[PDB]
Formats: sequence, structure tokens, C-alpha cells
Amino acid sequence: VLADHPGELVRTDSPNFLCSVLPTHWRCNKTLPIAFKVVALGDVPDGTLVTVMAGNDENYSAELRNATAAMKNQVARFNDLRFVGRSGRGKSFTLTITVFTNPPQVATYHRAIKITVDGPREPRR
Amino acid sequence: PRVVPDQRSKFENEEFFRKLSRECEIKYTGFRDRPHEERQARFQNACRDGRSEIAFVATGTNLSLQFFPTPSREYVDLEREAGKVYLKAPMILNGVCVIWKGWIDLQRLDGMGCLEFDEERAQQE
DNA sequence: GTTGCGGTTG
DNA sequence: CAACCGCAAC
Repeated sequence: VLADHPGELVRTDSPNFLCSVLPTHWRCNKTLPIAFKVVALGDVPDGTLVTVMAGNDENYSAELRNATAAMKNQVARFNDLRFVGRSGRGKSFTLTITVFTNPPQVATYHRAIKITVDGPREPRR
Repeated sequence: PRVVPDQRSKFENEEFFRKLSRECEIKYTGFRDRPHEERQARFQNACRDGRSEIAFVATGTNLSLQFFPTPSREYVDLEREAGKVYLKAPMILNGVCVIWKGWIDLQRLDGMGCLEFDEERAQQE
């Protein structure tokens, strides 16, 4: 057929997973500009659950929404993943991506995204 | 691939691991919006279910845990000391096999824990 | 439920 | 400047 969907990917801190590129700065509770995806390099059975958690040295555990997804063809696509918790001025969250195989495989993505109440804003006066 | 080619070295050398290899402040991050009493229940229920979510507080590194190699007293230990549960959870973190070991006060819902290099698992990888 | 933008503040 | 708080307009 056509073939073409993972999008823009970056390495995670794990040698077994890549994930979508996230905006550097985004608004809290706001739908992301792309749909967050986790791509597995090594074989991973379909249906394996994948979750996202976030934290940093200021918010030890950020509140998220729709942070669970399932692997289908090596790709776990999140529908509407959102960051609700704030990360702190000049700071960004460290993500924890967990792929539930036995045992689970975990991949972090450091300084992945800064979440603020307003999100990116044009200077203003 | 699931692991990097030299697990032990990654674990003993990268700051990511080193910061987590000595015991430190951890804390249950589940159901953060519910009243504390519930969080206490939720915590234990799920523990008996061989799972839970905890963050290494100082760095904000979050992890979902699976306490299996129903859980065993070896992985979910309730006797050993009262008022708190002792947990063990193997996983592949950023390509290196490790075991997460820590304890949690069943009342405050916080505690101490650290990451331990799991050499047996590593060699089998 | 979403968004953009003014008032403020450190 | 870059946060936060608020909230009018849809």
C-alpha cells in the first residue's frame, strides 16, 4: 500500500525505544501539537501496555492525562497525552516511558518538555 | 535491542544510575488527587496486586513497578517490619538490568529505596 | 472545553 | 523575561 506514519522521532535513554519529538515548552492541560508515540526497536508483542510518567527536581510527580497506550506493530500511539502538572520556571520534565513486558522495560527522556500555565508566548511594552 | 553491550559499566559510571544507587527518598505517586486515607488503601491493594508507582523524590525520576521475578513475600514483604512494606522489582532500565528495592511506610506513603545492578539477569540478556 | 492576552511579580 | 492568575469569547 503506502507505508509512512511514525513521524518525527528521537532517541530515548533506552537502546530499545525511540519516541516522538515534543515541543520544548507547552501549555499545561493542552493537547499536544502531534500525537505522542513510542516506537520499539526490538520485537515487542502487540497489546503490550505503555505508559508515560513525568517528574523533575521541582514537581516530583507531574499529573498527566491519557498516559496509557498499547503497542501495535512496534508503535504505541497515545491519543491526547497531556501534561497538567507544571515543571517550574526554566525547567523541564524528565519522562519515564514504561513498556510492560516481563519484566518491564523502562526508558527515560531527560529535559523532554517544560510545562507552564501559559505555554509559549510572544514577548510584550 | 533490550540492553546496552556493557550493562555493569553503564550502571557504575552514568550519573543517572549513581544518583539512584544509594538509598533515598521515594514516595508513592498513585491517585494523587484522592484523600489520603484512600491513597493508603489504593496503595496497599495494588501492592498486593504486585504493582505500584513510586518516584525518587529528589530527582523526580518516576517508575511503575512490578513485583514478580499474586506476589511473593520475597517481592511484597509485609511481615519483616510493621507499619511499612518492603518491595523488590526487577526491570530493564535504559538498557541495563536492575532491581529496585525500597520500603514504604504504609501510613505516610513515603520511604527509601534505590536501584541495584542485577548481574544475574544481565548475563542472561 | 479551548484560547489568547492583560495585570502582575520575582 | 517568563512565570502565575484570571477570565472573556467562542
